[PDB]
This record gives sequence, C-alpha cells and structure tokens, in this order.
Amino acid sequence: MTGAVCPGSFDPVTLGHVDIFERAAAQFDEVVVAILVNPAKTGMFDLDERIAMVKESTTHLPNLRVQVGHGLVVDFVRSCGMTAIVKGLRTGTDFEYELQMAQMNKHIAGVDTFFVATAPRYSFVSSSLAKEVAMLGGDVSELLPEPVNRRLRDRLN
Amino acid sequence: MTGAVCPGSFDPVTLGHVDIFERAAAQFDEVVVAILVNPAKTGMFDLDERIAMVKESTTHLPNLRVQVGHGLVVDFVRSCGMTAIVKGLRTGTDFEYELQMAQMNKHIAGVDTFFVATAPRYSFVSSSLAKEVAMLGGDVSELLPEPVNRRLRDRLN
Amino acid sequence: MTGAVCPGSFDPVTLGHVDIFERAAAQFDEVVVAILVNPAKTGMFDLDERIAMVKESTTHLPNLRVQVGHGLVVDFVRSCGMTAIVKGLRTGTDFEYELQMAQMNKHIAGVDTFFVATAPRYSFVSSSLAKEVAMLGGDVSELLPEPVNRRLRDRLN
Amino acid sequence: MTGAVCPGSFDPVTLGHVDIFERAAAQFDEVVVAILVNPAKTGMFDLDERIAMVKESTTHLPNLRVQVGHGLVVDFVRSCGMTAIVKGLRTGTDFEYELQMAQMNKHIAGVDTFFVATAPRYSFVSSSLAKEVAMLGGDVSELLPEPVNRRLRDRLN
Amino acid sequence: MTGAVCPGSFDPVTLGHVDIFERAAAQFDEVVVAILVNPAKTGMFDLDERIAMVKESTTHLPNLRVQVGHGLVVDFVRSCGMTAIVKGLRTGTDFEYELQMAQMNKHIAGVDTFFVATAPRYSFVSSSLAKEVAMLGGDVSELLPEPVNRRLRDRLN
Amino acid sequence: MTGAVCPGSFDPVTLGHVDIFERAAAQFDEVVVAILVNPAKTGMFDLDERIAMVKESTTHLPNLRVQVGHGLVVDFVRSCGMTAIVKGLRTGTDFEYELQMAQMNKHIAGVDTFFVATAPRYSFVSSSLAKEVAMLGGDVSELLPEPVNRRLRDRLN
Repeated sequence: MTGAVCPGSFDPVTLGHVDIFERAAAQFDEVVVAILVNPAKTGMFDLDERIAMVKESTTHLPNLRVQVGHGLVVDFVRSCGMTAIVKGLRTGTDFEYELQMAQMNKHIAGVDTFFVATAPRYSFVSSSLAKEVAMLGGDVSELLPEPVNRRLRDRLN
Repeated sequence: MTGAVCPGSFDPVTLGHVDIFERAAAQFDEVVVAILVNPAKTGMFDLDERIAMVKESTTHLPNLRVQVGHGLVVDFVRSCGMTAIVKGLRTGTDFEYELQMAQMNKHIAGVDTFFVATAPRYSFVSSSLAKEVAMLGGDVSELLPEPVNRRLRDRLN
Repeated sequence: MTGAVCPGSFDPVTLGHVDIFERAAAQFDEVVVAILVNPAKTGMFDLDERIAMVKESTTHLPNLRVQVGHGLVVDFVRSCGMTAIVKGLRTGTDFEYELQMAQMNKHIAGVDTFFVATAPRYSFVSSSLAKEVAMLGGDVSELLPEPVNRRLRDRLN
Repeated sequence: MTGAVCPGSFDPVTLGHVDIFERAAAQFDEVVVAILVNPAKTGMFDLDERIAMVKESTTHLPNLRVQVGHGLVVDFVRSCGMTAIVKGLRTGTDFEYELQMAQMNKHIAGVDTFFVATAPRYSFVSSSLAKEVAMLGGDVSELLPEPVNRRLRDRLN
Repeated sequence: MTGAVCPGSFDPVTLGHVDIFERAAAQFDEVVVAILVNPAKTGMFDLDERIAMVKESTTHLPNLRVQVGHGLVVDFVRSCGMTAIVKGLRTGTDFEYELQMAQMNKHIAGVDTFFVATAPRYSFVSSSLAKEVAMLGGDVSELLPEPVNRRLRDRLN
Repeated sequence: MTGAVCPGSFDPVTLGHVDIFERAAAQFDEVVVAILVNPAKTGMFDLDERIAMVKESTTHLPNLRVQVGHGLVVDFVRSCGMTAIVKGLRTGTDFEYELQMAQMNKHIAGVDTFFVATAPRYSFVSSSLAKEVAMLGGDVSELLPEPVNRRLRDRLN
C-alpha cells in the first residue's frame, strides 16, 4: 500500500531528478512524477515536452508514472491515494524553504515529505542553471538525460 | 525609557508575528508595530486593511501601538525616539540577510536589532506562504488571527 | 518488499524519535529501530533499558520492531534485507554531517537515506539536551514518552 | 520593570562580549552578567578572576552587575526576577544550537531569549580561539579588554 | 604564469570588492576585473560609469586591469589565458549558490574558483543594499570608494 | 613570487586533499603541505607515516613540497615567505569555523586564506570518517590514494 510523489516543474528534467526518481522507485511500490504547470510562459519547454522528456528518461522504471499536477501538491498527493512526497536535496537547494513547505504540507493535509541527498556527481545541476549555461553556449550534456539533450540541441541551432 | 519597533509588511499579519509582538511587549515599555508601505500593488491587502488586522489582533497588548512606516526603518525608529528593532526568526527566514541589514542599520543609525525565535508551532508560517496556500484552497486558519481569517475568507468567495 | 531502519543511541528515546518512527511506519511495510551500542559507559541508560523504553513507547506500531545494532549501520540495514535508512532532522541536528554520512553510506553499501523534518513541537528536543535539563532539575516530561519519564524520575530521586 | 541576563563562561571575557553587554545595557533597565561555573578544571581562569575581569571591563555600565550563575540559566533568570536572556551571535557561533536552547528554555520556564549580532570587528573573536592563539604566541590584545590582556600576559611569561 | 579573474556587475563597486581586488592582486601575477553587462536596464550605473569607478578605485594596484565581460565567465577566463576565479564571501552572500556555480564552472571549463572572506568591516556591504540605503537617504559613504560616492551624490541631488 | 600553504593533520591524507593540492599547485608557483603535529596520541598514523603518505601521493606535483608544521599556521606561512593559505571546503566542513580562523589569521599576521570547493565525488570523504568506516570493516579504498590504502590495509589485518 505504499507510494510517493516527486513534484517539480522539470523544465527540463535533469539527471539529478532521474537519480531521485530511481531511488524513490526502489523504496516505494508506486511513484508518480507530478509535473507542475506554468500560469503563462517564462518556462523553456511546454507541458507536453516536459512530460515526454520525463517519460523517455524513465523507461527503466516500471513502477513509475508521469502525470500533470494541478493546484496544491498535497491535494494531488491525496488524489493519488498517497501521503508521501519525495524530494532531492542538492547544491543550491533552498532547503530552509523546503523545510517550511514540508511542515506547512504536513499541517494542512497530513502529508509527509522525505528528503534524499542527490548523488555527489549531480549535486550542482539544476534545471535553471543547466538552461542558463546551455543558453550561453556551455555544454551540460553530461548532466542531462539524452532525451533532453536531443531537444535542447534542437531548441538552439 | 525603553521601546522597540517591529517592522514588516504584515500582508497579512500571522500568529507568528503576534507571538513576536507579545514577547516584545513583555520586555519593552513601549512597542510600535511599523507597517511598511508598498510602492504600487503586488500586495494582497491595502494599508488600511493591514493596520486594522494588526490592531484587531493586538487588543490584549496595551503598551503596543500600530503606525505606518515610511522610508528607512532606522529613521522611523529614531523618530519614535527608540534605538531597538525586534524581529522574529523562523523557518524560511533569510537570517543571513537579516544579519546584513542589522549591521547596516547599526552602521548608519546606531540602531540595535534583537532577534527572537518564533514559537515552534508558528515556525513554518509566513505571510507569503499563508497567502499562496489560501489562494490554492488550503486552510491556514489555525496559523492566522481570526481578524485575518475573517477578511481572508471574504476576499475569496 | 519495503522496509526502513531508524538508527540511533536512543538514550533515551524522545517524542521526536517516536514521531519519526510513526511516520516511517506509515510509509514502509516494515520498520526496524536499531539501537546502537556504547563501547563502555558515558551513556545514561543501559541497552536493556533503552530497548524497553523504545518497545514500551511503540506498542501502537505493529509493523515496527526493535533490535540492537552492531557495527556499521549499512551492514545492519543489509542484514535486515533493506536498503533504506530513515532519520529525522530537527533543531540542533548537524544536518551537514548527516549529509556526509548519507553519501558515505550510499557509496559503500548502496544504502539510501531518507530524511524527514520532525514535528515543530518536538523540534528542540534531543536526548542529550533532555538529559542535561533533567539532570539540573528541569521538567522535560512533555517531550518524552511516559515510559521514559517514569524511568527518568526513578533515576533521580 | 525590565531586565536581561547575559550568561556565559567568560573565560576570559572578550570585547565581543563587552559590546553585547553595552547594547543590552542600553535597552534594559537592568543587566546581570551571569558567569557560569566549571565542574572541575579545563577552564583557564578561576571564577574570582573571571568576575574581576568582567567587573573591571564594565565600569562604564552603571546599570549592569556581575553575579555567579548556578544550575539552569532559566532558574537564575527567574531568581533575578527577569524573563529575558540576551546572547550575541558571531562567526563560529553554533546558532542552530542556540535556537534549540532558546526554545527549550522558553518551554521549561517561559524565558525569552533575544539575540544580537556582534559588531563586525569583533565577529571572529571567541574566548576559546583567543586563548588558543594567545597560548601559541599570537597577539590578540586588540580583541580583549585591557584588564584581560594584563592578566593574560601575566599568566604566560 | 599566474592570473585570476574577479567577475561581477559592480553596480557600483564597493570597498568590499576593492578589498578582494587587493588580496587577489597580492597573490596572483595578474588580476582582471570582469564587469558583466546588463541585457537592458534595471542597473543603476551604465557600463562606462562602472568601468570608470573601478579604474579610479584601483590605481594603487598596478597588476590589475578592468575589462568588460561577455557571455560565460569561464569563457572570459580562458580567453584571458587563466583558469582561476576569485570571489569574496560576505554577509548576505548566497554561498550555497556560489558553490553550485563553482562546480558547474569546473565541470564545463576546468576553471577553479577560490573564495576569500571579506574584511569584517565590509562584511555587510553589497552593491544592492548600498544603493537601497542611498536611495532612501542613508549615508553609505564609509563603505564605498570616493570615486563612487562622488558619482552617487551627483546621481541624487 | 607566489606560494600557498595547505595545512592539516592529514591522518591520513585523502583524495579530497590531493584534489586540493593539485588545484593549489596549478595556481601558485610553490605549494607547501604543512602537516600539523599531535601533542600526544589520539591520531592514527605517526608523523613519519603521514609525511610518507603525502609525499608518495604527490609525486606528480613538482612544485609541491611536504614539511612538518609547528605552532600557529600563520607563523609557518610567514616562515615559508608566503601570505596565503589554501583550504578545501567539503560536506561536513565546519565552514563557519573556517571563516572565524581565516579572519583571526588575517588579523594577527596579515595572512590570506583562499577556499576552494572539493570535487563533488570527494565531497563526503574526511580523514575522520574514512578511518571510522575503515575501522568497522567498510571499504573506503576509492576515496584514498593507494599509498594510504596500502598502509591502512596493513594496519588492520
């Protein structure tokens, strides 16, 4: 009867995220990656692209599924019939804020949040920094799954 | 001859703020809650509303008064004839930044800043997160004074 | 096929620990509380006492069991046929060190470590501080399970 | 009816401590410096010396007095008829631990703890580091009051 | 064969920055201050002004030169024939983010980043806070070089 | 005219230390690894062993030399005719304390301290944790140079 949700904007998903997905998948019967929507623009890839990149990057995880999140994460979590959120912590993570949200979430919906440190090698990657560097000409291909690099290379060019 | 100022945007005031007001009120002869103004919009409640919510939430503190702050906090503080600022520290607080401002304030006006940890139970509440959650349908009534919940419920609906 | 280990010296177990036990128990099929041994003395309660206090404080958690840990936590974890460690994070937690150990543990045994924030109300309790305060005459009964208070009161007197 | 206690081992008192004493003295009607005792040795100066150094370094603060602390700080505080503790925060301060103690102290005795950042120039001085450096031949005279340097020079030699 | 780059927006340069420039200049044969450009506006001083203020504030550092940075800092660094970046760390510094960028930069270009703590006295100054305070009427002249105060006074008025 | 000192107990030296040595060696004309002495015991390897392990692990760094440190690091630094200390920062590093020492060192001897983040892969290794794990049977060979593993294996057995 176990399951966990991994929420995020995944714009785009990185190998740090995938590492977290793999570890959650190894510890819970079912994992749902919840891709949060963007009110307008300001994001790099649209929802369909984000979903595709995540699905394409998680074919080796049979007990994991991708779905679009709407509203409060806790509402999505309880709609999935779960009470756990799994989030990775890495270099640049505003972990103080993650703590605030975790307790707020416990308070309003009884939902637990389990944190896990990302692998050392993916500790400095973030969707935001990967995009910034990629935009300015830097090669971040070793920090992103190939389905993402493929699309990232195409966006540019 | 003692007094302290508790500055903030209080949009809206939370029970974490009230806890700080109560503790400052117990240690200083006079406490002044300074509500900072907003250059345009982007805030949820207007100044009059913010003032009302604070006053209505502090009727049990006779040595406390609410006033609108303008310009540098230190200028307001010295205008009140005081040299102390009391700020609460809680989960999500950018305490590194609070330290920078405290020393900058000491440097330019000789004004001291005393920090106090918020009660554990109100440690994850912030005006910003309360609004975000409230906006998306979450019930944060147990973290805000009733004068605020009353108005928050009315804003929605 | 899920299980997690909650390692510690639990000298004595606090309500913060119990909160963590409850949350791990709600998310994993099986939870094992691993009480680490002490090379000589310097601890307040002996192993038998620690075990008893934990068992007596966890009767409401059927899928949880208490066992004595020996050697590396990861060796104990794999001996239990698991690959997950669940640890609570609270005020005073040397979380930077917990991160170091988590990654070291992942590196040497492939064991994952999931962290969870303790409830706000139990955020300032630690076995060490509870003992220090208790020793000097302070009443920490509201932060410890009754099976522990009973024994703590008896130790003194 | 206001007063605050500044607890510590003050072995020896530094200019960072004096800065805190001065600021507490400017904001509270009465300030009491509570010098905590040492169970045996391991300290550099004995109680009488510590008291003397503090008194000699605070002659310019008429509303401040030095007394020897025994037991829990909160018990000392309430014995002084106060409910406030003032502590300075500086480089090397285990502020996470100070937060734990502040809340524990609030919990057991209703005593408030107000923190203040030390002046930038005294931010890296601590009794411990001053002694370590002094022991190995370093000159830390600019970070300690003269009554302390006088005694420190005499200890050596 | 040694050299280091000190990148930043320097809008405007502060005495904290100058302290870092001086220390880098004392340890490396050649130092290049790289002033990053601003995509549109939102900055206070234009590029020419920023360059002038830095040059005027560094006449005592013969082995230092000012140049305008474009694109990734690492690309600028390697274009200067160097592999080191020197950045100061101070109160308000998002050092967690600096760590992320340092490792990202090492990863993509093999460029090292050396951090140095700013002098205690300039630990609370930042271009942003200096401007904010200056804008509201505060005197921050003791935290900025005279070439900057001259221009800052003229901007206002 | 450039040089830097890398001080430490190196008991034993790890690959994280070597990474720092390599980076310092690439940026300074001369690097001196200063092995600090131990007042009595409590250390695992004796001075001669520590020196040997460091020398054997740094044969690829021609501009680096190993020497035994005595007294204050700053005194050793100035005796080497240098004014720079290079230290690595990693997971578990008490960086708040490193900041205190850096400023104390600047204050008493004018010596600068440059910090560098360790490579992500060696971010969780420390001499202390490597020994603790090694002692209890864990294999930390991938985090230590072979000259150290050779000796570590021999110590045990």
